[PDB]
Amino acid sequence: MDKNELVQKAKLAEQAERYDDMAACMKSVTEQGAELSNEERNLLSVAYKNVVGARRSAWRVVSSIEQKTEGAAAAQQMAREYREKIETELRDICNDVLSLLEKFLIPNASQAESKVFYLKMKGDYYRYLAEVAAGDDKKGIVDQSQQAYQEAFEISAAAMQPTHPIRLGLALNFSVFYYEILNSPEKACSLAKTAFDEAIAELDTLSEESYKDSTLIMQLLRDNLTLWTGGGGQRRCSLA
Amino acid sequence: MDKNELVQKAKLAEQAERYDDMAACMKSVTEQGAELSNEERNLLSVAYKNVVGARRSAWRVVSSIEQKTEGAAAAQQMAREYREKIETELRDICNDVLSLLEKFLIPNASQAESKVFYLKMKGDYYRYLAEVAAGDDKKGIVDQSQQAYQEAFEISAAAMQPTHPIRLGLALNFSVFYYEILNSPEKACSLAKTAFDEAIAELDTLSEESYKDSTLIMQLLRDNLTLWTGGGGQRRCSLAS
Repeated sequence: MDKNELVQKAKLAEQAERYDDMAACMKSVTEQGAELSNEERNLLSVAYKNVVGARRSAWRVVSSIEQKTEGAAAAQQMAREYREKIETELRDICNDVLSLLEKFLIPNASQAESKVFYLKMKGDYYRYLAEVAAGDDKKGIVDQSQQAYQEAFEISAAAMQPTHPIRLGLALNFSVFYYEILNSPEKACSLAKTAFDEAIAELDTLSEESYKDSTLIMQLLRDNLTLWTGGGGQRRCSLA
Repeated sequence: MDKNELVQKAKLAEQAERYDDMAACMKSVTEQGAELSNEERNLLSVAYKNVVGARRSAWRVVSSIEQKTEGAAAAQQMAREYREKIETELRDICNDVLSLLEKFLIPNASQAESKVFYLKMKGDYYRYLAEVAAGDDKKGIVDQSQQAYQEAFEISAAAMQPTHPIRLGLALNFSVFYYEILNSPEKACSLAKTAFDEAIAELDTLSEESYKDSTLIMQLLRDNLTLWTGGGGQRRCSLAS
C-alpha cells in the first residue's frame, strides 16, 4: 500500500525470481505518480525485461517450429495459434509498459539521464512490438521506436559523456534496431563503432560507480560489430 | 479435444518452456482416464517438476530471508506472508498431482514399471509437502511420503533389475527422503550405497535402450554418498591406493 513496502516487496520478488510479482509491485509504485529513484526505475526495468523476455523467447521458438513445418496443416495451425496467443501476451505487456512511460515516467523525468533512460525504454518496447507486427501496423510501430530512440540519442549526445552506461546502452539497442528492424547493417555498425570508439578515447572519464557497466556494454558493442562484419576466426594474435 | 492434440500441445509448450501450459495439457490427458504411454508420463512428470520447482526454489530463498531477519518486525511479517503465499501455491500444485496419482495413474498402472514410477512420484510430491509442513500435519505428510516410497521399493525389488533406471531413481529419491526429511543420514547412505553396489554387481542386466540413464543415476547416487559421508579426499588416487 505504501511506496517503500511495495519496493521492499519488489526486491523480495526479485530474489524469488517471481517477476510477475516484481512487475505488479513496481507498476503500482509508478502509478502513485512520484518520480522514480534510480533504484526503483531499475527494479521496474528488470521486472518487465523478464516478463516480456519470457514471451519473446517463447515466440521465437514457436515461430521457428511453425516455419520448419511443411506438410502438416494441423501441426502448423497449432503452432500458428500458439504463436498468436504468445503474441497477444507480448502486446499486452508492451502496452502496459508503454502506457506507464507515457502517463508517468517520461513526463516526470526531471534529469537528462532519466529522460534518456525512459525514451530508450520506449524505443525498446516499440521494438518488441515491431518484432511481432505485420503489415500496416508495423510501419507505425517502427516509426514510434525510431523516434523514441532518436530523441534519447540527441539528449544523450548533448548531456552525457561517451562512457556513460546509459549513453552506451542506448547505442547498443539503437544499433540493434537499425540492424534487425530497419535492416541496415551499415548504419547499425556505424552507430555501434562510433559509440565504442568515442568511449575508448576517454576511459579516464570512468568512475568506480559505473566502470564495470560501461566496459561491459563496450564489449557487447564490439561483439555485435564482429558478428555483423563477419569478423573473428583470424589467426591468433601475438603482439604485432 | 483429442488426446494426440493435447500431447502435441504439451510438446509445443515444453519447447516454449511454458510449463503451466504443458502441465494443463498433460493433466487433461490424464483425466481422460486411459493409461499414459511412457512418453506421456514423462511429459506429465517434466511439466509438474517445473511448475512445483519454481515454487520450491522461491520458497527456499524467501524462507532463508525470513530467518536471516531476526531483527525487523515489518520486514519479518512481509517475508513471512510471502513465504506463506508461495507455500499455498506449492501445496495446491502438490495436491493437484497427488489427486491425479490417486484417482487415475496409480489405479490404472498395469505394469510394475509404471506402478513404481507413480508410487515414487507420490513419494516425491508428499516429500515436497513435507519440506514446507510445520506442526501437526507434518508427521502425517512424512508418513505418506514414506509409505509411497516403501511400496515402490518393494515392487521394484521384486520386478525390476538393479540397473533399471526407475529402480535407481527411486533409490536416489528415497535416500534423499531419509537424509533430509527423516534426518537419517546413515539410513540414506545405506540405501544409496546398496542400490549402487547392486547395480555394479549386475551390469549384464543393462540394455542398449537405457544404459546411459542407468550409469548417470549410479553416478548421482555415489555423488550423494560422497557429499553425505564428508566430501572427497585430499590425496589423488593412483592404482591400489
